[PDB]
Amino acid sequence: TIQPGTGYNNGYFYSYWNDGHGGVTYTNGPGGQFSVNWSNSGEFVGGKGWQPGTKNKVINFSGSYNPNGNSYLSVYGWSRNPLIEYYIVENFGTYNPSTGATKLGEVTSDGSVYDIYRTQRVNQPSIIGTATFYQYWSVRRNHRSSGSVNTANHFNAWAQQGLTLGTMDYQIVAVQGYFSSGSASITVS
Repeated sequence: TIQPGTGYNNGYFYSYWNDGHGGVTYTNGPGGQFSVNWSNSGEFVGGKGWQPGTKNKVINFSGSYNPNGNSYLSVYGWSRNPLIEYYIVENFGTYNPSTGATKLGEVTSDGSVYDIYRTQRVNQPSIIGTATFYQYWSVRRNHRSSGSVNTANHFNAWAQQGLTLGTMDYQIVAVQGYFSSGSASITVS
């Protein structure tokens, strides 16, 4: 494993964060590759991409994703002003992160319909400190662990629905886990 933090590896921004519980390891490989292995973890997020992201990036990902419990595989990032945490979810484990969330529409992109949702985090950690902020979700109906995400299709559909993004902060393909197990090996470009 590498130490939790952010930086650059083989030309790609990476972020790896965990809550200190144990049970997760993250490694950076050649090019845009990263791996994650976890067993009875706590909370974590790790992956590779860009800092800052853009609003018209076509992100390509490929590999394997084998969750055993609660985990997501997504294009994941933040905006500032307004502060937003966003996800384009290509696959997940035992929990669909949109469960119980208000549906804000649909968008068709890259071979599947996605359902769009907004949720809110109240006094939770963020890139600027503890804050209350919205989360935007596009959840792919047809699950996969390789493909291409035309981010503009999502960001445009979100804007159409009133879900405004500010200036982009980081933008990665990420494996997120919440007290689960699994393995993943993903290459980004």
